[PDB]
Amino acid sequence: IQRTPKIQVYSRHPAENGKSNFLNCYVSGFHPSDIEVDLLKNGERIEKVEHSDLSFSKDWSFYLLYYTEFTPTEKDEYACRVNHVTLSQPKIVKWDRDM
Amino acid sequence: FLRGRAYVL
Amino acid sequence: GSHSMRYFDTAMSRPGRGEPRFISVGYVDDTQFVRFDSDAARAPWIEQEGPEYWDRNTQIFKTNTQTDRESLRNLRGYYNQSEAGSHTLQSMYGCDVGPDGRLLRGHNQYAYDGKDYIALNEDLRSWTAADTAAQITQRKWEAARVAEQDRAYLEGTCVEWLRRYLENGKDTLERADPPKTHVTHHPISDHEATLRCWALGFYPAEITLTWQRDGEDQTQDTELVETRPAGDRTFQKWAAVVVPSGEEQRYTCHVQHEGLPKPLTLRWEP
Repeated sequence: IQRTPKIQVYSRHPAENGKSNFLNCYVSGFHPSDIEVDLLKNGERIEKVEHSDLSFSKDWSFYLLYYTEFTPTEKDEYACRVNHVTLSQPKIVKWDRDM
Repeated sequence: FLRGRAYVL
Repeated sequence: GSHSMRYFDTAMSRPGRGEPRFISVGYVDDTQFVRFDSDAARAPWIEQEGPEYWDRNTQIFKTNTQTDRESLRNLRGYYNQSEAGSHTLQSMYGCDVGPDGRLLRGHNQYAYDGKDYIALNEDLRSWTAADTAAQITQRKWEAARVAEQDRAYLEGTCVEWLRRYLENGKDTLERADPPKTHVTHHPISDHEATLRCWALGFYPAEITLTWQRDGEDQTQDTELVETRPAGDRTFQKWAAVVVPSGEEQRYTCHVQHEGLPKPLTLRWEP
């Protein structure tokens, strides 16, 4: 009766150190719709993250895109942290430029 | 354009 | 080509935190064009519609909100549920049309707590009920001639407005953006490497990405991520296979997409 979110973390454009871009966390395949999503920079929560309007796929499962503008550097690490009723602990997915 | 709901479930 | 209009509606109860939240989001193909939200404190081509359009749609949204709120109360009863839990009613409805703008088919279906509940059949005249609770709904809707009303919307309003939106939004809605593609290579170990075929910046979302080895589909050995939104109207996807070092040229990535003059065949280029 409940479905756990899939999570992808990635950039809007191919990443280039020092160039302004958008960091995305796409959560999908989940039910019910309540969900907590945070974008992290070096472990800390980013403020003023935006998100898309709640919608769902043909199988009824929900999806949301959370995003923020960012300028990638070689040192900084980014991640997405997600909590949902189906998760005992928040799941963290790291941004890997090659995925 | 929205569809009006004809009747309650 | 062919096009669709679809609304995706979600009503969710929240005992102790006010009345259920209702949200309806409308799409043409993979482009969201409108959002109505009962908690609220639209696309460019829709902005030209003006006051008669918005007042009427706002009116319909308010009435639908009332109706979905009473549906949630009824559903709680049909399933012997307590007043303490949160529950969700969803629906998807809309029409598909061909290149000539004629109706290909209509849709109006509902789900409760994530499970199919009742749907209008393709004939636009009968219902398919999932369970004994939905059979009660079916009974009511047959008595009140609901299918006739939904069919009127699907055959009329839906198709006629989809046509208008396509005309007003033709520069974007009728434009397919092809994927920008490349193949990357990452050693996993001394004996294996990952080949990853990328597709970026494409619209609409529908795409086919496959790896072949010696011309045979590697369906089982391919990792294929879900197609994902870039945030700027376009979509992204990749497919990866693990390959024995030195055997990279036996592998080809194939890309099909509406925006492509012709299908791509890609290989790793060291």
